[PDB]
Amino acid sequence: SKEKFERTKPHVNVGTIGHVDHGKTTLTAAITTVLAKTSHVEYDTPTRHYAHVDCPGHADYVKNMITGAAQMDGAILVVAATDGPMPQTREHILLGRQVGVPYIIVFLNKCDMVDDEELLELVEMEVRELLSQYDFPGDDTPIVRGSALKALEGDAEWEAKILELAGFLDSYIPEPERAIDKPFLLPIEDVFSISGRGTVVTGRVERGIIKVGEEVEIVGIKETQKSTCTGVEMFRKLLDEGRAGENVGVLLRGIKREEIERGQVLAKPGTIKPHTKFESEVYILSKDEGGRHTPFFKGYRPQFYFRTTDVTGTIELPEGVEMVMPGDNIKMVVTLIHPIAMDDGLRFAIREGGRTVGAGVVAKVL
Amino acid sequence: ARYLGPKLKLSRREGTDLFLKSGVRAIDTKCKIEQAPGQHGARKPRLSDYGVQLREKQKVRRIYGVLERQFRNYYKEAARLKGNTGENLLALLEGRLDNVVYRMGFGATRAEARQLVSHKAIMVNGRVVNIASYQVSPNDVVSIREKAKKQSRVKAALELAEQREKPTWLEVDAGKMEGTFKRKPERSDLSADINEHLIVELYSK
Amino acid sequence: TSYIGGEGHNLQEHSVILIRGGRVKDLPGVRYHTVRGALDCSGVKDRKQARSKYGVKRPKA
Amino acid sequence: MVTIRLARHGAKKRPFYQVVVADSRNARNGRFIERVGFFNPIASEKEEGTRLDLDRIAHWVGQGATISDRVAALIKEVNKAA
Amino acid sequence: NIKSAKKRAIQSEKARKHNASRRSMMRTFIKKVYAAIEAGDKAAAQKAFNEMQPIVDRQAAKGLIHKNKAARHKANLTAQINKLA
RNA sequence: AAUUGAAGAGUUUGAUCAUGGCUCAGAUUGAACGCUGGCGGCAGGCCUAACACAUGCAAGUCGAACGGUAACAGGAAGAAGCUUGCUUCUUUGCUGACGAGUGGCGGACGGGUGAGUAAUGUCUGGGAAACUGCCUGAUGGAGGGGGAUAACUACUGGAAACGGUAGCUAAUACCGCAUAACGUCGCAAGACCAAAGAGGGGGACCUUCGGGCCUCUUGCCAUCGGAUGUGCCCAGAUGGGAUUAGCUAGUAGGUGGGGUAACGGCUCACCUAGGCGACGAUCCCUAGCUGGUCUGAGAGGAUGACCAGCCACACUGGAACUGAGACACGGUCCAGACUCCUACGGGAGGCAGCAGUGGGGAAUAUUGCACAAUGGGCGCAAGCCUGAUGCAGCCAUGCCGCGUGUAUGAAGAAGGCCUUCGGGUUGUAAAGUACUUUCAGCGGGGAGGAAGGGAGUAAAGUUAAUACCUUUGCUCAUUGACGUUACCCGCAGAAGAAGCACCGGCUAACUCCGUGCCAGCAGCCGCGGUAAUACGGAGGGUGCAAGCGUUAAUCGGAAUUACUGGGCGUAAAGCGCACGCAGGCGGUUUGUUAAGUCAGAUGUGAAAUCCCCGGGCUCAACCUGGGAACUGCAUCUGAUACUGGCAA
RNA sequence: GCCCGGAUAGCUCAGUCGGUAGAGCAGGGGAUUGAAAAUCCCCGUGUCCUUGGUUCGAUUCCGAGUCCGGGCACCA
Ligand SMILES: Nc1nc2c(ncn2[C@@H]2O[C@H](COP(=O)(O)OP(=O)(O)O)[C@@H](O)[C@H]2O)c(=O)[nH]1
Ligand SMILES: *C(=O)[C@@H](N)Cc1ccccc1
Repeated sequence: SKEKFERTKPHVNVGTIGHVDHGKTTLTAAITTVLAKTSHVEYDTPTRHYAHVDCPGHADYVKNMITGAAQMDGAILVVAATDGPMPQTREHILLGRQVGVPYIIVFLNKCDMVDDEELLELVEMEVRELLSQYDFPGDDTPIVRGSALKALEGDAEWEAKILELAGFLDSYIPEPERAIDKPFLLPIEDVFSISGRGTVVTGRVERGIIKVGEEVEIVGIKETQKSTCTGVEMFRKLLDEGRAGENVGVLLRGIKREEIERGQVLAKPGTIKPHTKFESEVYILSKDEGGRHTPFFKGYRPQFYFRTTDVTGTIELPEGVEMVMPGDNIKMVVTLIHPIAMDDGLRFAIREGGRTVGAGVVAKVL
Repeated sequence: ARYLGPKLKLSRREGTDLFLKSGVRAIDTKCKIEQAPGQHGARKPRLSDYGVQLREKQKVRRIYGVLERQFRNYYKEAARLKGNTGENLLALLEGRLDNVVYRMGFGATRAEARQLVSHKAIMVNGRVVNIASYQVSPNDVVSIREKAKKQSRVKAALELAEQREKPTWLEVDAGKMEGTFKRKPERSDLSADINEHLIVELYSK
Repeated sequence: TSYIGGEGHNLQEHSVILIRGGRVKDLPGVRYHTVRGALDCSGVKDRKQARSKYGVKRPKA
Repeated sequence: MVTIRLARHGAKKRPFYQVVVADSRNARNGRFIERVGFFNPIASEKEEGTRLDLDRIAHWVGQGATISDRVAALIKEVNKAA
Repeated sequence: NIKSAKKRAIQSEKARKHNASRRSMMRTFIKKVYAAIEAGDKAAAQKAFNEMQPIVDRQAAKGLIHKNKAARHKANLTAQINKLA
């Protein structure tokens, strides 16, 4: 369900990135506590509406990590004072940029454990230099200290710093552009077999708008069929009109659980078609930066990460370049094993075995 | 529903002219009639007894521009009548409006008049009818819409009609673009070169 | 048992299918045909004729 | 109970009404004792279009039949006098 | 079940125990004449019958008993007391 | 005017005629699959798991029945701002109305499913031992009192559900009394039994100043009717198996009591020993029945979706109360299974109602709109409720209409294909050229489905009354989901719109290349062994058409269950033979009965569907008026040939 | 979305705890023949699913992805 949602405030989707044991789950409850005075939680401000994304900071759960990166306009980099520049924290800055996060809020956590400002400023500097190496103005990122556990228990001092977090959340992180006049597109991330309503697919509206009683169609690696947006719930809260940038849920027109899976894309009727052949421009990373340690070859099959997926495809290297060493700046044709909408200019990531070896950018569709 | 393809080919198969592509030309002669419907036309069909049934059936059907579904229903609407089915069947075949305006001359040829009717250009008893299969009642008068009157097509059509049958079961003025229809067509007054006896027998199995 | 009519197929050990009746008169004891174009039964490649049968889609261009 | 009500038969968008004498505890297109005429509000401006066996209607009136509002107004419209 | 028409359920039970009080009272008198008819006292039976007469007919009149039961309970009982007499 | 209606061919054999199976040509379907897919109208759309079910909704209503008014909106008294009546604001049932409660009515209809059921059911036709709210007709009565209780309060147990203790008050709620009739019981005399008051308005009169009183409307109590509904009873009809032959002990019947609205072993006590059974009881398996639908020349055979009548069921089994009516879908009580809440003592729930989800399956859809129309419930009424219904979405599932354009057009070309490379064919096809515009898309016009209702007002009955009530007209504003409607007009450009099976014979329509008993084809006979008219591809051609094929399925061809309308020497088929009960059939004469039969009549055979003749949607499908038919059953009145009964 | 088993020439499996892939059943290629059975003369058609690593060196070692079968969830 009930309670129709009021479309009065802008909806900017943000999320937290980092490493294990930095204060992840603790801060999730901390945000909703003070403002009241992959799993998601929300919090609303009198100026805008913010969606929060809590992704697992473990390497093996990269499947949930990249899906959580699809809703990142402002990355909340939570870094524990006792840890600093962690490899996956560095990779979250890497893969976050691989999906395209423009701004990032750096939150220094566990500051209550170390009272030394000298090293806390140094851990800050380590994160500042970490952002600089991945084309992020680390020196322009507002640094905010804080304690996760104490702020949740009720320590007003650490709780008031959450206001500073929200302060920079409204200043450093602005409301992005919503291409609503452009054809609707939607990254399918999760599927819910809602008992009593059927199959429900969730995601973050990329382009256009949506509304209850609108004919929709699903494009992707599976043959495209027809459906209908029959219900827009947002954390059990109904909505009449979801625009681009909204993190809502869309109720299908009665489909079964095992058809529409994580990987496809909901789009506007007869607008965007799938592609089987395209060329990409890549930035091969080094072993210490996150890539391989040996040069790969022609025919080699890594995974490609764009907007949600980890789809596998054969790399078609240009004739002559058979050894692509870690740190190369080449372009190669990419033959996907399954057809999917490829737009020229699409920035993605080339991964394999649990690591990112290249920085893909769709050059041209062949 | 229509053939809308190489329509003169149907006249080549049966070896007889059906007025399917009359036009401004009186006698065609440039179609290679009576020699080759298709590529192996030089061969000779055996014409089995069942084959002579089917060829007689289609003969009348290509002229009246109808199809099996509607043709078989016309047979059933003829089957529930007294007297003789055959004579009554040719009555229902000629009962279609597009046949009448063709007999009137308003429509040059068979198919051409159908387009004329379906393009809301014909009116009967003050009511414009777009349905080509309109069963015309005896003792009535058909007409042409004022806004769709004499647009150079009906002009060429009437001048062609001067060299045809112009039946006695209907009266055309051709001066006020308004013709009246009398009683149903008689067997002794129609084509007669075609046969309907087998069409009755074909559908009895 | 059922006949798998077609020139080249991909049914191996499972690949659930569809069955339409009808005797074949060649193999003793079989009165069923596997429907081409259902569940897992793919269409027969290289077909320009009788595609209502064999589950073949119409040529694109 | 008994009543002289209507019974809407006919096609969709082209309604038809048949004044019927029946037990009021039965459905619209349900069972009945008899139909007493009919009513066509969408017929035409032809010679006919409405018939009600006024006598049989009045025969059930003395028996205790309740005439519905639609037909009661229709009875006076078909001119009992004229 | 959630319906404001569940009011009939509570109206039923208050009407239930009430009808038991009336019927059991009605059937008590019927057993009374049976004891009197079994002692051979045709006067007391005639007397006891005169007692329940205004009772059973006071019950059929209100709509409880369907008056034919009231008739029969008197009818055969009428012929019963004079059978001994 | 109302059944003007019937086809065969292939295959045993060296060949033939037979017999006899097998198979195909047709039509249909609650269809499914594959391919394709433009619009529209009318229908249909969970056949399998009667499988489990999230959430919303699906039956409430009446203040013109009562105590009350917790709220909302006013009046009035009052009170505070302050422009002294502009506002703020505390009481008040005095009104309009109205949550919760008492009461009346509805909830037994409407709606869904087919699990169960082989006769307690259904259909047809008669019948008497019954009942029947609301509606209507006839004659009457409506006199006078009492006692509690819910809500509301005080307190209190429990998580909730859901109560408990003690007090307050009204009534069309309840319990007497009075009074009784053509009512009930009784041979009769006699005995016995009923209830309720409210609403509108008003002259005289009267005001313990509530009201009485007059009148109108409405409702109530008693009895005989009618109509409707319902219960019950007998006969006949209503599946398969005889590899089911004996079965039943409240079972067959009688007297008496009891019990039900009513007859009755319906149930008891005693007594008697019967009852059913080859013209099929019991038993076993399956299944809702019918009007009808499909097929068929008819007869028959199959079948029972949608519409309608009827019966049965409501998670499972069972019992009963309430009530006119149920022994009950959105009611109760108990046991059980499966879910659910839990503060772990204890409680809550039933989609086979609209949708919808999971699951099953080859397969069957939206958690839509409005109560405008019809029908139903309450109410005086206005209105209120209404997943009935009216419409919309979705789907080629089916039927029907229509479009994808028309005319002209010869270098009789290009390209494709065959070839005796001459040429033919594709092919007037296309292009070029000249016109038109349905349906789509866009923009404006625009029916009808609407009958009534509310206020005002006139006349006539009503009455003491110009008032009130009621009936019939007149007037104003109107009440529309579908709905960017049906239809109409305008605008632009051929512009947005064609595939599918087959092509040896049955059965309409051919050649070429390639693979060589391989790949594959197939409904049957069968093709393929290196020149395939049958495989695969190409072209051409054919059938049909937004449908075309395939498979399942019924009937037809099948006179291969033959009553209509077959057979039995050798093809399958005379018991080895005979006696003979029941049964079937019967010479000839008369009378007689009038049973069968026949003639006519009556009631009825529901409606719809189907057959005929007409009318209305641009036509059609479809809707629809009248008629006929419903080939049947029962009764009555006549006929007396033939059949049967009795007698000579 | 997670946790396992098979993915080994046409088919079923062995071989493994780093060392240049086997067997059985097949079937096929030739002479005789109208075509074969029968007889005889010769016989393995393999990316151990794929991509990659620890490498003198991976079927087998450790990783992933995809396919099939078998168990668990999750409930906008
Ligand atoms: N004492 C203290 N401990 C902290 C603080 N922030 C987080 N932690 C610890 O970090 C631990 C888990 O943090 P979390 O980020 O939820 O880990 P994850 O969800 O498993 O990756 C908890 O045990 C906390 O005690 C802090 O500010 N103070
Ligand atoms: C449902 O609430 C979605 N709008 C957000 C979400 C929450 C949890 C997991 C997945 C989606």
